[PDB]
Amino acid sequence: RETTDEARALARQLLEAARHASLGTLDPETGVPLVTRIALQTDADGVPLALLAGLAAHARALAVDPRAGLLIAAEAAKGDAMTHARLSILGRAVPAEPDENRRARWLERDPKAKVYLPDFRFWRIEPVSGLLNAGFGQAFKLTASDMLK
Amino acid sequence: TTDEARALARQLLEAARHASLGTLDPETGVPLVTRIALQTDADGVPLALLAGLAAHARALAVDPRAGLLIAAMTHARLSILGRAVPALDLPDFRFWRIEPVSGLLNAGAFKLTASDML
Repeated sequence: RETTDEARALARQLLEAARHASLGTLDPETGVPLVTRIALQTDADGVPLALLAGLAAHARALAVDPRAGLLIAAEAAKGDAMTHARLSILGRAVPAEPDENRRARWLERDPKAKVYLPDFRFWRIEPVSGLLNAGFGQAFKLTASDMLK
Repeated sequence: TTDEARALARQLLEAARHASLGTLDPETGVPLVTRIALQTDADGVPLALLAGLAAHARALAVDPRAGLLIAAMTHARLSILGRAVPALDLPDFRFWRIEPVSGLLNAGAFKLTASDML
C-alpha cells in the first residue's frame, strides 16, 4: 500500500514504454464513462499525450468536459492479463500546442502512426492522481509528482 | 447498422476474459479506468468478478454507472455504456452484471442498442 521509490519507477517506466491506452471520458448525454482505445505517449516533461480524431465520441466528450481517465498496461507482457503491471491515472485533458518536435518524437516511437498524421489532434492529460497495480498484492496510490520524475 | 456488426459485437462479448472497466471517482467525478475479469452471464450480459475493497467496486457502490472496453488500433473493439448491479474461490470478491444501455463498435464506427449486443 505504502508508495516506495520502486513503485514510482515502475509507474514512470510504464509511461515511457506506453504507445496505446484505454481512455475514460464522460458521455455528455448520460454522464456514464465511455472507455475507448487511443494512441498515447508522453511528451518531453513525461506528461501523458493522447492523439485523438478531433470529432470522434471521446474527443467530443473531452471538448464538453475535460475530466479524463487513462489505463496504461505493459503491451509486451505475456500470460494472464490480470498479472500484467498497469497504471490508472485520473487527469484533466488540455489541447496541446502546435510543435514540430512533438510531431516527430511521436513517429520515432510509433511508426504505424503516420496513417493518423488531417482531423487529428494532440491532448495533454495532466495527472491529479494514480493507482499502480504491479500484477500481484496491493496497489500503490500515486501523486502527480510520483508519475512524472 | 447490420447483422455482421451485431454478430461481431457478440463475438467480442463471447470469449472475452478481461476488459477495461470505467467507473466514476466519487471525490472528483473523473472516470477511473482499471482492468477486470469479465465474462458473459447465461443470457450474454457482461458479468464482472470484482474485489469488494478495490477502488472500482467502492465507486460502483456510490454510483453504478459503468463503461466497458472489450478488445493495437486495427483491433475490432466494443465500448458499452451501462449500469452495474450486484449478483479462485476467495470470499470478499463479488459478481456484478453491467447492464447495457448503448454501445459503440469499432471494426476498421457503429452505434448499437442493448439488444444488438445480446
